[PDB]
Amino acid sequence: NTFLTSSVATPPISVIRTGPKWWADPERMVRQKLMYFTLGVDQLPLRRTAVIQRDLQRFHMCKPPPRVGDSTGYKRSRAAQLNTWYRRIQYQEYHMQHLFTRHVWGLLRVYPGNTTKIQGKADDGYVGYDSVPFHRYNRAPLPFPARELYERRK
Amino acid sequence: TATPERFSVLGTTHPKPKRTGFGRNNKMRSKPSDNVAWYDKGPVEWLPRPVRLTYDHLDQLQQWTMRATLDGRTEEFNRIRDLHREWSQHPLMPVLGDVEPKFPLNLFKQNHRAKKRFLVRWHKANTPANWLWMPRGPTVVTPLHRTNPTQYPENWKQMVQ
Amino acid sequence: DNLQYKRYDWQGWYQRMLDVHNRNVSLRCRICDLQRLDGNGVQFVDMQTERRLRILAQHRVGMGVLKLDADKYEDQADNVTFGTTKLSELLADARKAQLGEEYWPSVELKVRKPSGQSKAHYSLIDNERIEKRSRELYEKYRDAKKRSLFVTPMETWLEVKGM
Amino acid sequence: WAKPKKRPKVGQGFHEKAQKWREEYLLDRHRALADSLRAYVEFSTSKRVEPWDARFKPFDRIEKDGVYVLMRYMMEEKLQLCNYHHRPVKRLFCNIGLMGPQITTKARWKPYRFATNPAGTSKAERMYQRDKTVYTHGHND
Amino acid sequence: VSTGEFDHPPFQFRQRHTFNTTPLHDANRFGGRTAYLREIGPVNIKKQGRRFKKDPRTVQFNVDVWCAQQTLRKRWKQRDWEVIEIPFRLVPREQQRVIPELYTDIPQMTDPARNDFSNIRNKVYDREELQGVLFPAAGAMLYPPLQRVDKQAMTLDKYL
Amino acid sequence: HFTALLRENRDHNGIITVMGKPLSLVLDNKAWLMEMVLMPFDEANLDYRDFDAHIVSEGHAMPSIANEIAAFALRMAVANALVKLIPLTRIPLKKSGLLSVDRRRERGQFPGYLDGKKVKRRFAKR
Amino acid sequence: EDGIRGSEVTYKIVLEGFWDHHVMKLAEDVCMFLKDVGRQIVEEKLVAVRRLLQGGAVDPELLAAFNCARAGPFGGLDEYDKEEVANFLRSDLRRLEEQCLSVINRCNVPVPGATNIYDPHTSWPHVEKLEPWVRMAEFWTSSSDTSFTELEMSTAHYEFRKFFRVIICKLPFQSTEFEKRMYDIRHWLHRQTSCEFHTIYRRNVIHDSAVFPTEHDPATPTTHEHHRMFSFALDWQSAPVNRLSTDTVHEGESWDAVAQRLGCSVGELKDANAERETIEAGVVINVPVTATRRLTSFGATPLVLPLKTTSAKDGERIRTWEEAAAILDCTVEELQQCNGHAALTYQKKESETELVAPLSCWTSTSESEFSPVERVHANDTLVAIARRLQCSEEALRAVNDGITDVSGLDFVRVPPEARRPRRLVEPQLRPQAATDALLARTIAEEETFKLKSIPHLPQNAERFPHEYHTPTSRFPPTPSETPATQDWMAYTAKYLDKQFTISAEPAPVYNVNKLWPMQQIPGKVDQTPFEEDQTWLLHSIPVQQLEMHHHEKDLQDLPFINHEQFPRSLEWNAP
Amino acid sequence: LKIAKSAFGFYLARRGQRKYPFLRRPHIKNTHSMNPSAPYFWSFMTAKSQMAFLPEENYITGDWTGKFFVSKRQVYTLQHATSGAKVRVKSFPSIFEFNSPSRWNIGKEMNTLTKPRMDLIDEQMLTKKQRLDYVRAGLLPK
Amino acid sequence: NRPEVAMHRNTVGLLPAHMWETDKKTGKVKSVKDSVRDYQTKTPYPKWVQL
Amino acid sequence: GVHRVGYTHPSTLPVPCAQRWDLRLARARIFQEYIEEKAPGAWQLEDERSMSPEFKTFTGYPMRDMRPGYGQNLPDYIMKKRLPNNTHYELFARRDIPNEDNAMYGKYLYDMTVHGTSLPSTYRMHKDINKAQRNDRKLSGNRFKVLCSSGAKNPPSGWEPIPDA
RNA sequence: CCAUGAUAAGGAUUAUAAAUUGAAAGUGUUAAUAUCAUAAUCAAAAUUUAUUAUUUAUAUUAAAUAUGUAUGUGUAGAUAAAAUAAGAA
Ligand SMILES: [Mg+2]
Repeated sequence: NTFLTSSVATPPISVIRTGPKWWADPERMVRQKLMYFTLGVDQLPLRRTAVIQRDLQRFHMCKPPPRVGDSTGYKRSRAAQLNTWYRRIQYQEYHMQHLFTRHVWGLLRVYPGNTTKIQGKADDGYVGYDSVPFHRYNRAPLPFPARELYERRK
Repeated sequence: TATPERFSVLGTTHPKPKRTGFGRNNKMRSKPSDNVAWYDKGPVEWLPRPVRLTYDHLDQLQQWTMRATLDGRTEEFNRIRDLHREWSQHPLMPVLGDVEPKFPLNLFKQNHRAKKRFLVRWHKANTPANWLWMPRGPTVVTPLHRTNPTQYPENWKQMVQ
Repeated sequence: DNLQYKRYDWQGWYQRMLDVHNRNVSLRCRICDLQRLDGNGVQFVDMQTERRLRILAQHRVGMGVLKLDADKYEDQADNVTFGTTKLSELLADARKAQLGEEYWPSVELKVRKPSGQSKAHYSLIDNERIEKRSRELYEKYRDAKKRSLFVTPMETWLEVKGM
Repeated sequence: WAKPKKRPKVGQGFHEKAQKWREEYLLDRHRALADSLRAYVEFSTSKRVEPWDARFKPFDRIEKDGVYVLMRYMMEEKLQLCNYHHRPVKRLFCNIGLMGPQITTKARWKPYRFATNPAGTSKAERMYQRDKTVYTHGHND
Repeated sequence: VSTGEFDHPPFQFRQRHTFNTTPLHDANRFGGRTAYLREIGPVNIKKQGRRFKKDPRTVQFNVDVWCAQQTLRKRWKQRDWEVIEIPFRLVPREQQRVIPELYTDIPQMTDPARNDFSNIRNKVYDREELQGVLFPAAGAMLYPPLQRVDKQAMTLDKYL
Repeated sequence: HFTALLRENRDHNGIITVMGKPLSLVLDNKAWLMEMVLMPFDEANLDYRDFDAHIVSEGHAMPSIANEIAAFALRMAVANALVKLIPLTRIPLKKSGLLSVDRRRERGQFPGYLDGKKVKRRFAKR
Repeated sequence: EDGIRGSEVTYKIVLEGFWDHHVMKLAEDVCMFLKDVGRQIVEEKLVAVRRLLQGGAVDPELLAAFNCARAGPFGGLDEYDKEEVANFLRSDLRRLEEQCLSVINRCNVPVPGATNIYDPHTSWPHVEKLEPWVRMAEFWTSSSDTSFTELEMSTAHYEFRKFFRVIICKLPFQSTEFEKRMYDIRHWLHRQTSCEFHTIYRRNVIHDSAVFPTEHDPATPTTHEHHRMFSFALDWQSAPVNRLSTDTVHEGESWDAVAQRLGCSVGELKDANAERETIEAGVVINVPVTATRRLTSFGATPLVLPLKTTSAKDGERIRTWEEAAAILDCTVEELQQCNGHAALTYQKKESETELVAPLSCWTSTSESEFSPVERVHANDTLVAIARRLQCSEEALRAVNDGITDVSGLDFVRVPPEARRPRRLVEPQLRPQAATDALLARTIAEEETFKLKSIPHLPQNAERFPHEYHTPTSRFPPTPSETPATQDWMAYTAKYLDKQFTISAEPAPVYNVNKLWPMQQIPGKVDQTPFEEDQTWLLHSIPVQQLEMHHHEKDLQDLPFINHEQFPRSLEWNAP
Repeated sequence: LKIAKSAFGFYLARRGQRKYPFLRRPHIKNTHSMNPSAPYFWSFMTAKSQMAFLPEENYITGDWTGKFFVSKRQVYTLQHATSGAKVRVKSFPSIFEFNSPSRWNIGKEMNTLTKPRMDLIDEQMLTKKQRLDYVRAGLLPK
Repeated sequence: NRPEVAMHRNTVGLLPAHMWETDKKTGKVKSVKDSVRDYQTKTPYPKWVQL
Repeated sequence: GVHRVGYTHPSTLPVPCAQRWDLRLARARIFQEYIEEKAPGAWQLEDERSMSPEFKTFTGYPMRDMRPGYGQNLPDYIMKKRLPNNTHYELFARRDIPNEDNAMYGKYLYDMTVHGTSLPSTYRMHKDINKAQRNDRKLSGNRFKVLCSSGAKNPPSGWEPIPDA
């Protein structure tokens, strides 16, 4: 991995809200799919996401269907239900991706960005060459040179 | 020349103060903040740091996977398969009247930091271990997937009669 | 200027300004009319004379037309003079190709690096000497290998001057 | 647009105070400069940590094999001569040619400020422990 | 038609490491060359900076130089050949003409009569076929002649 | 601004080409861009292999025109060509809103805004 | 060429208004006008041409002008009889009628319902559009001392415009009268509208082989060194070079001794000098301008005045200045200019050994001017050398002592009989005595203060590579050379395996240009563009730091201040 | 301008904090002219070539009655130290003087040896308000 | 040598250590001796200049 | 790589021909050209931007040369440089001036020819007319100021100012 | 230095078609009140002013002279901008 620096983490829903721009940017979705496929594992969640979002983009210039006055608030409650369902499928995806990427990096002898977890290797977030001399969230001092996660030979 | 024993007017002037705090206007304290990860919950630290998968990484992945196939190693494949089986189970439909809380209006001005703060903390509160709308456990039946290593093609010689 | 700067004190220096801004004179001739029988019977500009001409004046030629722009002096008279001078001068030199072959400008060929088929013989160069040698080197290696663990090419056929 | 209010008078004995302050500010600046030039040349001559990043390849590989071999037997004298400053190290690796194209593209080197630490550096805190009274532009030990 | 980056992204509110966003002078841009433009850290505007490093015009110029370098480099790794100056008489027939200099006339076709329509400028010749011309001194040929493949010969591809 | 030259290939090998380069390389293998250029051959219920198109850039030239907006333009171009060639094909195209031109522009540059386009400068209460 | 495409003289009138329709309507007016004036003139030339065609005499002068060639295409002096010449004249006049009719006919097409003046077929003259000049002014509409923000938010865009129609008239001949009416149209030009006149005509130029002769390259070459900055102002004269048309006959000479000396036929020499029937020693003669051996003013060999036995003033040694100033026919101050030693020691030239005559007084001899010797190529025969030098093979043989085979020879002696020689050094060069005449005072002060050298560098300077940079120096710095490096075979041979047979891979006898297209000074050590990205990134190439400068573009200051002297169309094309 | 520190305070507007095109600001005030660099010592705020001649101001150009201060771009020469003559430079408040000669000065401009912004702050040139504000900045004690 | 190209080529022989006064403990420079008084040079101006 | 540029004189070849460097020199004589000897061969860079039909900014000419260190102070820059004489700077110099018609003619001349007399500027005229109108009510708010005081301070032999109240 | 005029900034309900998301209510320099004074850049210069988007860790000072300081858990209060070839319901 090339980008090593300390980073700013966004909450999932805001990442998803980027829609066609990042989250659903066709290119990115494709290379994620390529990851899954290469691991010999189906991509169901990704495929749900692309279904949802493909539809989102198709209709993005249209007006929402007429809302008739309800004391009961069923149209509101139901369309909301649908909505948080979709949000939840995409949380599953976003999670999935972050997961598999940390793991696949674990197999590829790869060093993540600063303060990132890699499940079997660095349990506490891994750091080397940070702008700050201590581990950020450990409040423990960093060794020079950068910590090595993998045995030497390549 | 010949550096003096005393400086009359040099060290005489009032010393500039060392800043008390950092960030904006040097007023911000050092403390735990929103951006902090927790390493105690799940395989992925939360909130998750940004991650970039490069095609370069994909080709490395390919060579690793090939080389793994050819050495007869079924292990890491089975780890991965387990992970996928656990976290890909289809999220259940939420019951009417269950929505993610918004930030209540008329608290702060529209331009205020409180908004984001609330979002970040609410999501930080719900970790993927806390998602109860996705059915992960030994309890769950998984109609779409194979259960254990026995049922995958590299075991095929046990499947014959 | 027929308008503003036409009739008063500033008319002079404006007028002059414009004349010095326009002092460029362009001088053209085709290279088809330079190929003609000269008064001695020789062809004035022939093929090689033109090759030498074209390489001589680089970008001053296009579409088979020689075009010299003389800006050097403040006035158009002197630029026709200067231009004609540079033209007759350039022709003077370019005509040298009628003096014999030693002035015909070389053709610039792009000649490929030696091809693959020829690059293969690069491994067989001095074959025998190299094999018969490789045995003795193997000996020195087999003997060096008894003392130490790793045998460098620098302990065998490679020479690194110490000081 | 307010009419600008007039500036108050200079002050008394201030011309001598200022002459003096600037004067001895310069006489101080002489030892500042001297000390900093000593520090800079001293840095230049003394040894540094290895400029390459052992977390990537062709470097992660065991120190008994690969690149390190190429370094031990062929390049050693040269690398030790320039005291592992990252500019001539990288340049030598360019000129050795047996790595050839990779030095910039595949291989990876420690960021500027880390590669500047003295040989035998243990903890990262060493970046902020260097003397601050000297003007070398982070080029002092 | 290249998909690389020719443009230095405009200065704005400070970009920080995110999904979809990296710092402006981050190492990954322009093959690391942004090292040259980088002022590290929480910069103090009043006392500190190097002015040229925040200036759009200057930065962009440096980047344009860098791009020019890359392209130059790749056009020169593209060459397998040299330019040799060979006297008019000895040279292959299709060069016996007059060949205007670069950007002077229409791009010129080598031999429209013999059915080769291609740039003479970019025509490249084999060092084997010029052997007798280029090395008259050597006597016996220093490069062994090209083996050519018979197009009328029955071989595997002919289904024989 | 693009201009589609369209001809019919009786040999059934068609190809589409932009500024002299194969469409595959120009839109850079991104499928979701190229399908846009395919669309008018679908809406006309035609086979794409019967047609050769070459497209010319008359607008601001750039190293890469691969992006959705430029793709949209390309699609519009090919479609208008196709209508010129097969007149009745204009009815389905029009209904599917291919032939439709949208008028949208980046906001003009302007010194008043910070980024030069949309962002007004900082405001402070006196 | 026929019809529209061709002409003798082309006029382009560029009309410029502040408003578009202004210049458009203006173009229509001026166009109609030139249609009528055009018809008039061209009609008249047509009736003239038709008369000429009907019959007429031929000049003695034109006839003479056809018959001047030493040898015409059939390889002998050709006789054009007046018949033939009239036949040529007639052909061309027929062509002229074709073109006149073309123009006149076009003039009569544009009738009121049918007028279209843009297309060149439909009307003469026609009209091209030219892209309008448009300058956008961008500025603050607020006067505020208080805040930048508010100034910015107040910004107006306004423009200055200038509009251009262009009027094209191509004419089959050149009439002064047409030019007159046309330059005159500026006086009745429309309100607030101005114009330009682009004239492109055809004009005979004349190339002399007399003043700009075609000669062999000098037997000394000119290096890159003759070209430094200010080499244009110092080391070169402005062409053409001055060749003497006047020559003094030496003693033992006869007509063809002088003719063989000057490199011309005897006939020629007799005709330029036609006045004289005989040439005695010490007489001045006219060199026929077609002579090959003509001398340049002030040959490079300095005239030297030895002290010796002098006048009767001593008969021993020359003493005072003006004595020699009388001997060499110059002012004393010139003589003082040339000799810096003889000026500073004393005026009585006490102890001084010689004097150097001012550049003005030097005389050239065919001996100092033309190289006595010639270089022999690999393939050379005496036949080829003879052809090259225009000599008969036998005269070459004589001076070269009957040698037959030229192979063992680097140099062959040239016969004084030869026609085409090699000059010893380039003629157009500026003799050094001139540039030294400029600098005289300094060259004296060099001797006075005894200056052997002025070091431009500190003592140890090349120990520090990046510190001393003259502002002629350039990045990337070129590395010092290495012996075996140029290719793998050589490298292998000298370093790796030393019993290797082939010391260098095959080297084509002809020149190989490794930097191309770039030309470079031969014998200089140089670098080739870098293929490996690392070689670029890790080199010492700097980045732009200060404000950037363009030599032309600096005058119109910034991109934001775009200075323009005149509002010419940005498209505007210099004729 | 708010306070008139000179003539021009009457003529000029500040126009907020306003950006100028790169390296052109109307009034050149080099605050950075003395800015200590050990490694860059010869290349920083000095002659772009070591091979250049000293400026106009290192030489007496004409017949002078004499001068008060020499210009700040005049480079310090060994004679500036040795000769023991008045070397004056126009700085603020009044004039700076090279009094205590040293060889560490030689070959730099007195543009470089004279601190443009002093840390010594007179309170007699300040308004009470101004003094308050400087106290805010932790410059003046109070 | 400036940091850019040759920096590692600097030597301690460029240091005028006899010019200053050093702290033995810190290895740092405390004071500077006077430059001008004792200064002896055969060459105020370059050798080739005679006024 | 790094090589020594080289030149084969036409006498040495097994066929004579004109070497391209020679021609280069012929050209450099004809149109006088400074040969830059220190010109690195490794620095040939077409300017990508303006020379490639690919960028919207394409002029077909090398707009700028790309040398980062290029500056106006360099001698070579001065050799190819345009001089401010007879460029726009001049036109500004002469035609932009406070009262525009003082570019067209001398003011005194114009006035003397058109009107019989020289006329004040309008501003002066305002000053004056007001002097008249307000001297005709109040007095002695005034002051008597002039170029030269010697005319009021010793007045001539006549000159008895009329007393006023 | 008293000595009138005049143009800025400032989003809150005339909408989608063949169509603009910037306004009059006045922001230094401008035309009738006069009765202390020469204050104006042509270089190289002195921070107190509400009204300003800077480059945050692989490679880092060459041409007009060009910024030495603030690493500290993206962290107080309080603030800024946007629904316009983009993607918000
Ligand atoms: Mg007002």
